[PDB]
Amino acid sequence: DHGFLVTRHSQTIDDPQCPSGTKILYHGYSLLYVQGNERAHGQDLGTAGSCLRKFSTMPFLFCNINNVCNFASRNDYSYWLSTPEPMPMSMAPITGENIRPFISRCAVCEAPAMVMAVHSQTIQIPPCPSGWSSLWIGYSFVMHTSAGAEGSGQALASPGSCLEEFRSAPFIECHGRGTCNYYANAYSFWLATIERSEMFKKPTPSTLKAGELRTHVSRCQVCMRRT
Amino acid sequence: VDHGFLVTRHSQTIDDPQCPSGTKILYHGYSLLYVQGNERAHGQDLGTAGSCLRKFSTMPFLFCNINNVCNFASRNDYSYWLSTPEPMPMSMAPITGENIRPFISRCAVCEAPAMVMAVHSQTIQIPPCPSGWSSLWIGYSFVMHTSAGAEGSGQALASPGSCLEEFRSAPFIECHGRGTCNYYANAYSFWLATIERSEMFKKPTPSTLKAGELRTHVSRCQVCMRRT
Amino acid sequence: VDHGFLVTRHSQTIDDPQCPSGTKILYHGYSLLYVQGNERAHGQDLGTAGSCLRKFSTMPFLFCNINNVCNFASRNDYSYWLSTPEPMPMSMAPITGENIRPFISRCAVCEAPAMVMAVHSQTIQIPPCPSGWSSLWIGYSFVMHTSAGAEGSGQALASPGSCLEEFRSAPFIECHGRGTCNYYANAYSFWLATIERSEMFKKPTPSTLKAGELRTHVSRCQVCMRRT
Amino acid sequence: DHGFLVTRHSQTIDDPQCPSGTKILYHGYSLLYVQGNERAHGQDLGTAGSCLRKFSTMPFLFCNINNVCNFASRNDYSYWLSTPEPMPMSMAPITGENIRPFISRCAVCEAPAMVMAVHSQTIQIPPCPSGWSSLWIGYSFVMHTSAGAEGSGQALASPGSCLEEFRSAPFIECHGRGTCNYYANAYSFWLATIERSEMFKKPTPSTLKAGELRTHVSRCQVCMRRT
Amino acid sequence: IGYLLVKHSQTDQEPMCPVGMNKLWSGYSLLYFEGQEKAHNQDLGLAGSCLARFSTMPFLYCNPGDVCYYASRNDKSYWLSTTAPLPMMPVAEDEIKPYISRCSVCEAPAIAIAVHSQDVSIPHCPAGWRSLWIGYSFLMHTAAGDEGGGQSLVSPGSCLEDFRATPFIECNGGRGTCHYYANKYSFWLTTIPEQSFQGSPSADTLKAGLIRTHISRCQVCMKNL
Amino acid sequence: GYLLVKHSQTDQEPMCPVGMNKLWSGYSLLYFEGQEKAHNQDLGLAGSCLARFSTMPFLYCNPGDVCYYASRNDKSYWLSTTAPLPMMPVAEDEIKPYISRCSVCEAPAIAIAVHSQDVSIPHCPAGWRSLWIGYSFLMHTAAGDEGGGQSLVSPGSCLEDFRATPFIECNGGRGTCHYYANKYSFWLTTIPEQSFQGSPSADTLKAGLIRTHISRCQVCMKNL
Repeated sequence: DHGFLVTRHSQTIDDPQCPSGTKILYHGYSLLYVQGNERAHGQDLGTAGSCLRKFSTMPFLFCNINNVCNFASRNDYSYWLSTPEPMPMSMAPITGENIRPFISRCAVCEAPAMVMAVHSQTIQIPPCPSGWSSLWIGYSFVMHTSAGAEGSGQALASPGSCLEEFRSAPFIECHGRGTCNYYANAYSFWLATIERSEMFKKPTPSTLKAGELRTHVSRCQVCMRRT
Repeated sequence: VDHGFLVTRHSQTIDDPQCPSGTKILYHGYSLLYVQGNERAHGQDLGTAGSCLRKFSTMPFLFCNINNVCNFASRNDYSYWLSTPEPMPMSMAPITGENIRPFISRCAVCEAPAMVMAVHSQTIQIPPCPSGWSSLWIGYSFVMHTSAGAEGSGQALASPGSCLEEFRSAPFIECHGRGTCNYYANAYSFWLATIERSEMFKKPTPSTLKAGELRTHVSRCQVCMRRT
Repeated sequence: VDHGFLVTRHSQTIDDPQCPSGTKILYHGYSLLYVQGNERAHGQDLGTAGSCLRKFSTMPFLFCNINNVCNFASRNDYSYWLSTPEPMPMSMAPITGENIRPFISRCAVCEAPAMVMAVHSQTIQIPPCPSGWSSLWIGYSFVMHTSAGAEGSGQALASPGSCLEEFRSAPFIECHGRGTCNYYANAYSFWLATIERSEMFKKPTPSTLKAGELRTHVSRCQVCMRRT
Repeated sequence: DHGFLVTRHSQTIDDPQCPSGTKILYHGYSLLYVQGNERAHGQDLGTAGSCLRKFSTMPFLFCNINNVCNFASRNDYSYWLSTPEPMPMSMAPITGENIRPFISRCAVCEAPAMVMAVHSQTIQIPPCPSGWSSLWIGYSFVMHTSAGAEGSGQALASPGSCLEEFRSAPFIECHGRGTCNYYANAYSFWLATIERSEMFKKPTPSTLKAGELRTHVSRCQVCMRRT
Repeated sequence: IGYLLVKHSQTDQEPMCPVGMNKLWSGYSLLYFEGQEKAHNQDLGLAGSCLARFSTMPFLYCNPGDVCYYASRNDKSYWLSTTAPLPMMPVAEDEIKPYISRCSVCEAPAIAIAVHSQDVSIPHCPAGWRSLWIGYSFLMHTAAGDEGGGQSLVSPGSCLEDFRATPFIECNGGRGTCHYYANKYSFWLTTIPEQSFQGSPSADTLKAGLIRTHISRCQVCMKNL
Repeated sequence: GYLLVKHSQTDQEPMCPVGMNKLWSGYSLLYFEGQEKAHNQDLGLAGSCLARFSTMPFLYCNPGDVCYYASRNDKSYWLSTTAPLPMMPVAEDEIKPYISRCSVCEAPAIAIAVHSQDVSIPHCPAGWRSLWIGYSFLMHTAAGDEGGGQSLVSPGSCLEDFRATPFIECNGGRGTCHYYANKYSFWLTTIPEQSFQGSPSADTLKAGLIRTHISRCQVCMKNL
């Protein structure tokens, strides 16, 4: 074991279990990205950087050239993978302890070998490469945008691009003020399913609704090299 | 004692590139450079398997909102792919459908027995691999790129993705959700330049290069893998 | 003693709006809000004739480069137009061709004998016109908007363009060079809010409004012209 | 004895003459826009702000919170309407006195009444509105982008949106270090010609080359109210 | 006929309109709003830049789903500043007042324009126009991100009577606080020694006391009838 | 062949840990800005250690077969030394003392960074040893809204020396570098709560009262 890590996100309030063959290092909250001074910076979901031991709507501060730092006084953001918790009927911002049920949990685990994701770009599960075994299957998550159309994405070779639960709204937006909410411009981008005959043909536009979303999203598998 | 190291190679042609000696082929695909959704670019490092997709499409993704509605090829988004030597049509108008096939580069995802990295010389000379490391391929130091809206992405300088085997002033093509692809005047490719040690801390000497002399200021690189 | 003052009015319907009393009609057109080319938005103040074009098109512009090549509808650009009350199709999919017609607002460019301006109340009450000025129309305080890529533009607060006669949560529609138009979840319209004098220097009280109560916090305005 | 201003750009090294019925106030150089700290800010070509008495590749400076200002030390830009002067065969940046032949001249004139532009969106000249007379005719110039895809545009009701000479490359890019040049990403956007039958029809894409550009660009007329 | 002359005091006192010009209203000097991290500016020379009622969050926004949010996200407002010494920490509610410039919108008989010398000398008003005030050539500004805006050089808004390295303040919409952050920049036209064409500019750093001599001057002029 | 990258934050190249062979030393590259678009190098990866410095280490080309080197308005950003900030831009040789140096070391196992989000130093996981302790460096911004950030599991997010302005900006064509007022460094905060923080209490921290509010980290390497 040369020090390989695998990060998993439950997308629920419950800690996820480490996949077969790996050992738990720690559990935390699923950080998707932050936005400071209007610049988004993400933490790849397949890396430990997306799993923070402590949650905060404003987990960072900034410092200037006069050697003065400011904490939460401005208008910065933090974004976290969320749970199935329904968005409040009032649709008003969520604060304090009421935020907890909306934040996804994660586990960082030590693995005996390298891990990677493969995507089928079809409704079927792509097989793990020659010599690699399955850790989990999911849906191909590519990138996202939210406030100011800023955002970040996942490395398609990383387990972070393979979420186990498809969610039309996989993340929640939080502000330094201490509020969090789901906003209409919170966009999640997923790889689409493509038939062999559609590759070199004009894509056929489609607008999908509740009940027919998940079936048009590329599937993926997270695999670990056998040793 | 194989831990699962991976190296992705791009042919920059319509033929599949071979995995380099000492490595094992896992699968092949099409060379994805980056995508742009809702005007934001998100790239895939060319040295990783994420830049090698099994299926091509001018619109390889869709987007969804909190209202449980997803839209596919129903706005104004982009996909960018490494391209081949295929010349731009004389009309210079967008390419569509089957006509796109000749333009898209292929890639191979290969498993290496040891860690793989790129080294750059910052000169026109090929940098040697570190002592104890063997050569997978040599190329040109490719670091970042921009296109529509000056959006783009880049490569990690120690990733094999920063070492393109074939220098091209236009190494990638721009495609749109509507099904078109083309080369545009603002598709800029950035490469590490040749820097003389004596001039490291001197004001750079500006240089304008034209066809035939483009590579005279492009840094070279070699992709290497640890022996045994 | 007419110096050439102009005021543009938008019906926000498919019928031409009438020039307000005291003004003379010059011509009519379609309500252009802004365009986005190479990912950059450029708007036209709704109070000016620039927001009133004689011809509609999902792609009203083309672009040219230093190589003497121009491209029309050959990339991924946008046009935005004030819209009508026409409901979004049940499919919620992009509208094309003739089906777009019912969605585009009309406008009138009118000549006024004197200077025309908008005044805002910052309350739910209609602000009175300055002493010596007469009323052209009343409306809601529309200040800016954003859509794709969070790009957009806005209105000058003393321009008649900042005073829309019909409040709409989606006052504009997004069109693309490929010929499609649609409403998107991130098409945001910003309005001046109601502010109580006593609360000017107090932390604002957050408010979430739903259908039926949207205008409860929208500032009102009146467009006025100097009586001569 | 009211006075309104009308600004005209020769798009050549020669000062333009004031249109009929207006009087000269001053001549200058045609500033299109500036870009400071990566933000573009234009001066509408129909306003005096686009006519500067003095030319400089860096006509401004910036100041910080420590009450310290910096002049030309960073990487800011200035853009100017240009002349027909051919871009140097070397394609290398132009400096110092060699820049002059590339900069368009302008005139700011006092007019007896308001001025405006009308656009036909056809190859024919749109007539001046009822009660207004012609000052000049041109081509419908809408917006532009250059370095970093930043740019600015013109008010379509303003004379600035009606350039008398169509130019595929109507402006040149200059830097604080003192260099100017034409770059491949310098894009000019013009209103296109639209037939009545094409308005509510999918636009027909076209790529136009030398000799067929000007004929696909909307025409315009700058008019002044009669008094 | 109705021309509107707008004046910003750059102090916490509303400016008095010139005699004969009725004051339509007075307010607070609004520079720009930032919604969804996109700046939308008001021309300082136009009446829209003089908002009667201040608020750290003077606007709200809605989307096509028929939902509007007031002060329920992370937006901001920027205002022209007074010449008051800069605070060390953000100011809240009533402590904001002394930092917001005031303005007045005056009904004028003729149009007002600004002229710039790009020289240490004061530029002359054109023949037949009288001076209303003299100032410094204020061109543009940037703050959070690459957002900001700028003034029209023919607009009185580009001619500020008082030069200030940080002429505006940032208000956090939801917190109801305002402050001056280190990333704020003001841009001004420079004075150019040459008669009309400057050579490669010579880079320089100007410190307190050696600044104003390098800032272009301007005059706001109004047509004499 | 794991590569351990170390940035000294001084003008001296760092020494590789015992047993690790040095592949090369260079200058601490944070990011390039071409066409006002930042492209960053992860400080924990070897690409952030460039053997040869230059205010303009790259060039660009377009499809018309034209390439321009130092012929426009691009920039480069480098990790800074802990040297006092200059009052005016520095040129050519005067730049040297401001550029952090780095070394790329061939390591036997992978290195990771762990963060406490607390004043306390976080433990390396069981079976991993500490290579160094530092402060949680998260992201940065400079000109415009451009900038970048570090991966929190990468050693690049753990700087041994906290610096309010940890990097410098170099004007490609002028061959000068300087620290401008719009530069910002962002760091993970220390959170008093055990794991879930309530509405954050805004604060302004001045010299001497800062470091106590910056999250700490350790860079750890798997023991073989």
